[PDB]
Amino acid sequence: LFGAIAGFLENGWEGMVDGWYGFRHQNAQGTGQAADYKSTQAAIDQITGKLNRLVEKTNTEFESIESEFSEIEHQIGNVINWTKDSITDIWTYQAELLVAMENQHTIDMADSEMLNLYERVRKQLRQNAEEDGKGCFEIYHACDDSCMESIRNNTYDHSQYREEALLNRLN
Amino acid sequence: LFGAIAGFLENGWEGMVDGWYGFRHQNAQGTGQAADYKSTQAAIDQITGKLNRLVEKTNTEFESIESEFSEIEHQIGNVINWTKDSITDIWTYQAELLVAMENQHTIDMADSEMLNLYERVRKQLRQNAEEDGKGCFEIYHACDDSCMESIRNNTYDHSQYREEALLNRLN
Amino acid sequence: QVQLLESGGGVVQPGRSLRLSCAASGFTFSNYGMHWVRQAPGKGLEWVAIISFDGSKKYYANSVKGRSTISRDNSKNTLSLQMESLGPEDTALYYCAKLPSPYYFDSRFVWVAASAFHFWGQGILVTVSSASTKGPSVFPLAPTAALGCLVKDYFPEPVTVSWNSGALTSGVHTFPAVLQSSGLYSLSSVVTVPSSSLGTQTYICNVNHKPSNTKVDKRVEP
Amino acid sequence: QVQLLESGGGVVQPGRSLRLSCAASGFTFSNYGMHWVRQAPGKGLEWVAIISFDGSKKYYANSVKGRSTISRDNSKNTLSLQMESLGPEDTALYYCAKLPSPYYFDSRFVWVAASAFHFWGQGILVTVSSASTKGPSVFPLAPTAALGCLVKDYFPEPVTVSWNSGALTSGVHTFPAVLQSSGLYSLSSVVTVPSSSLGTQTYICNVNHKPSNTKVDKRVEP
Amino acid sequence: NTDTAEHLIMWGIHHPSSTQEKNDLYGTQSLSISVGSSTYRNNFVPVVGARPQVNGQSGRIDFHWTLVQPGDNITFSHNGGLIAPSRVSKLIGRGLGIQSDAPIDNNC
Amino acid sequence: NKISTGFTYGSSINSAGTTRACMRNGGNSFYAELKWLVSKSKGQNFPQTTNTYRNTDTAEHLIMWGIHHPSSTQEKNDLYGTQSLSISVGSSTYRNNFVPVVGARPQVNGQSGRIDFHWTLVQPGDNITFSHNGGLIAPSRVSKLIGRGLGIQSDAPIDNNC
Amino acid sequence: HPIGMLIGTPACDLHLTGMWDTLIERENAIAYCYPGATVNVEALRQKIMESGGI
Ligand SMILES: *[C@@H]1O[C@H](CO)[C@@H](O)[C@H](O)[C@H]1NC(C)=O
Ligand SMILES: *[C@@H]1O[C@H](CO)[C@@H](O)[C@H](O)[C@H]1NC(C)=O
Repeated sequence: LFGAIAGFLENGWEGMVDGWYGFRHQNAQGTGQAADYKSTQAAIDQITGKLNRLVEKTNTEFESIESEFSEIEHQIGNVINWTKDSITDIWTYQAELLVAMENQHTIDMADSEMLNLYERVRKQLRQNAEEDGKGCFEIYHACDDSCMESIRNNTYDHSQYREEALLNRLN
Repeated sequence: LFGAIAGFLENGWEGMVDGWYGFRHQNAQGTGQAADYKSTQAAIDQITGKLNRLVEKTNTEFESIESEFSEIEHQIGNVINWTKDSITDIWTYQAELLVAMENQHTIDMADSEMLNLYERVRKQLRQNAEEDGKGCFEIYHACDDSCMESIRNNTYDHSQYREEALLNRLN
Repeated sequence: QVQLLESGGGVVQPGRSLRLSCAASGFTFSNYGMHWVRQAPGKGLEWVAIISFDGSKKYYANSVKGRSTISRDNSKNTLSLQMESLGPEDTALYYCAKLPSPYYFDSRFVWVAASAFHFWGQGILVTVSSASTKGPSVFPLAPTAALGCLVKDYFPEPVTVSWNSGALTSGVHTFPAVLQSSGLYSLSSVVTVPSSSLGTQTYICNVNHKPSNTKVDKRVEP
Repeated sequence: QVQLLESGGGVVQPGRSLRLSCAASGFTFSNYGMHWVRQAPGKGLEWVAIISFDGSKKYYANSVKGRSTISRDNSKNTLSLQMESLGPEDTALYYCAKLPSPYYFDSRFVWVAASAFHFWGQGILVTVSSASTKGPSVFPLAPTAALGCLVKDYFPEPVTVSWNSGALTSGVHTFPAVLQSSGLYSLSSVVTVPSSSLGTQTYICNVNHKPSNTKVDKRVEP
Repeated sequence: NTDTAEHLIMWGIHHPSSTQEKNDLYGTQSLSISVGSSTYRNNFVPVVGARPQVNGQSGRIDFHWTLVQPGDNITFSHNGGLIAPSRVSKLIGRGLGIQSDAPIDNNC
Repeated sequence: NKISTGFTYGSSINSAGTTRACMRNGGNSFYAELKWLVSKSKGQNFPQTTNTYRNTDTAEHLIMWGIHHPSSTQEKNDLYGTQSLSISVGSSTYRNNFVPVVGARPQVNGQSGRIDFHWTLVQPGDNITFSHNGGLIAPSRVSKLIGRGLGIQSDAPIDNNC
Repeated sequence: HPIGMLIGTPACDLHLTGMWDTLIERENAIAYCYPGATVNVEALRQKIMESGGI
């Protein structure tokens, strides 16, 4: 478990239907919302690949060994019942294990992709801002809507505001 | 595998019976020890939920297909022996797999919770201290026992010592 | 396994102090942190106090904070509670029990377990008033059909009722108590039977009242 | 399920505007982002336009950027495309279809699914030229052995050919069209049969040409 | 069978140990046993043979059994040597069969 | 392991029956662990015979025998006479009866008559009795299976170097 | 022995009829006072041990 979905992000954004991992900003212009394409597409592709590998099954042909309209010998019938009930229990246990493990892995994979996008945005905002902890980024100088898109487009340059941030933090 | 339990923390604290993840501090007052409630309770709850989902089993009723005090027909007896030994081998392999995977997951989950608590404490000590690497935090100004509890209570404010730390690091 | 002993019950007048003490066995008491809870008559649950396995912190409830005192001894495996200035808001059933609590209130030995040691045993039923511990008055309610026994005009009310020393339990109905204008309670208890054995069987009802040492037995007849 | 309707085909002269419109059913159209693609005659695929499920952004292709316009309406479940200045580089088959696209061009309801709703339906076959919509001329190619029908000198070429109202489909060969020095196309279609039924069966070939309302039927004989 | 559930009937086929015993028990006639129902038909013929003594006796008895469904009739046509069923059995309900040697503990 | 049964028969029984279907030493022979019991005179009835085998080993033994079925009435009358043939096998854990049946059958290995082989496991300390009237294939030696082995049914050759 | 309950052997006189949710068989279970055998004895034994009354 990573500290993103069940950790420092103590609240989800139900109003963010644009994607699974998006940005919400508040600048002098006002409040705005967008979504990151890369992480959302990665999660969607992984989940769809899981589902695709899951739903495919050739299911080798089987035939009837027990008669439905006549009586079977008692001993061989008991043997068949025992075998089929054992197979049922085995498949039930494997189904439980597969479902539980796959759900855990899907949730933790969404969490990992969230944290990876977080680290990407941090590597972009390397030396011009600070992270308050609750998923937000306390920008120390400013950021325009075009600056926000540059953060989305992964084109934000920190050497352009480095000296500005240093002078604002010192004075 | 995260770099906390098997990584940069090269030694465990056998004397720390207060919890799984606790704090040890040395200030001008002396040496003190405490424990974090959140991570320990999270780990305990996850392990107990694992055990609860593990120990429950309805175990559909089965009956005897082989006689114990009389001789069974040789061919059907061989078939029953083959089937039961195959079922035994299948359950043995599944038991091995389940045990190994669950132990690996439990150890790595404890490691992940340790690293998440580490990141929480770092987000608390954002700009007033540095991490030496060996799980310790080289506080650059000071921290009282009340400051230590505030770090435990997740109430430490860094804007109160930010300028102090900056002036101590510059001069 | 689940076997206990409780003491401290009775009739305490308002203003004095109550002292309750419960001791359990069948397990290692020196590790489980214990809790004292109270339930007012009728319904409603209100927690009273918690104690660590070693007695490090109490953290009393605000309703009785600074007024009660919980303590424990692991050598004799005992848990005691003492409270003063017993107003009418303290007449309730006090349960000592082991509940799912923070981990450090328990020991490191039972952390790695899904057992979830469960408890809550029995009650105490503390009552505060002008004591006037009265003895019960029993009357036989005599005539499918039914018959019963009515116990009235006594105090307090830790009363129990059985049919033929506690044998007949089918079709029986033990009704709750009713308080009246003389500070006294009443209680009816009936049992049904087909209408073919009026003068045939030996129907006997037994009533036990503890804080008067009263044992009454009565018979029903047409 | 997979049932559609398309409109806007015909013969449009160069310089005017083409308007195509496709409407599908059997599913919720208001969520799937749709695409318009074109394929020049022969081979070669070139994408034309994409549209969001609500029409937020178009992002036209540079080959037709600023010259075409794609639009959609979710109430009537329709997708339209309008283009002007139709040069010879626009004569192609235009397919409206649902392709695997970015997720926000689709809705949140079909993200969690491995269905991958597939489409591409039929074609349109837009052609631009000096219209001169001509009627087809049919000639019976008459003598194992074979026999066929040859359709020549008409325009445009959304032509179809069947044998006995579309019954005989074995051993048939429908050959591609051939354009000649008069702006007209030709097409042969043959069928094989053993050499024992010359004057025995009723061999009939049917030719349908849509942008002339032409239905021709011919018979083969020695 | 007049019950609403199936019944379980058992019978026996005797096999003497000597010709003298056969002639004394069933005479010198040709022995034949025939069992017939709507879902079962079989024939058994007693056979004389010398066999070692088990429980002091040499002759044997082969036991047969079958399930009679509700509303069915079963007929025995015998000439001598049939072990007739005085009472037939009916199995009721389900039960767990245990084959073990450990003693019973009625307190756990 | 093969253990002799020790069965003895009177001078009226020719226990050395042979046929051209089982060649062992260039002459007519029979199965090695069995013996064919016929009448010494070519037209007389086979005498009512009783034989008893008693297992004296600490392990179970495996006994096989055969029931003959002639191909014609003439062969039956020549081998066992015109009497009614009856064979009875009896032990403490096994009891059975066999009657030879005459029937016309196609030739296999040049012979039309058949032999049905039966087998059973005799437990230590048990006695098994054969009461026969003619047509019984007696076991000259019985078998004892020793130990466990892996049975393989294959066609690939053996490589004694891997 | 379970067969003695159906046939009525002396050693099963205590168990000719009854009701139960668990039937317990022993190793010394005697089924025949007069020597003999039973056809398809395993199926019948399974039917009896699976039953809960006779
Ligand atoms: C481990 O703890 C369990 C209870 O959680 C206890 O039953 C067991 O005896 C302990 N074993 C060791 C080796 O400490
Ligand atoms: C969930 O979405 C699927 C399609 O992805 C849809 O079929 C289903 O009805 C939806 N269920 C709910 C409860 O929204």
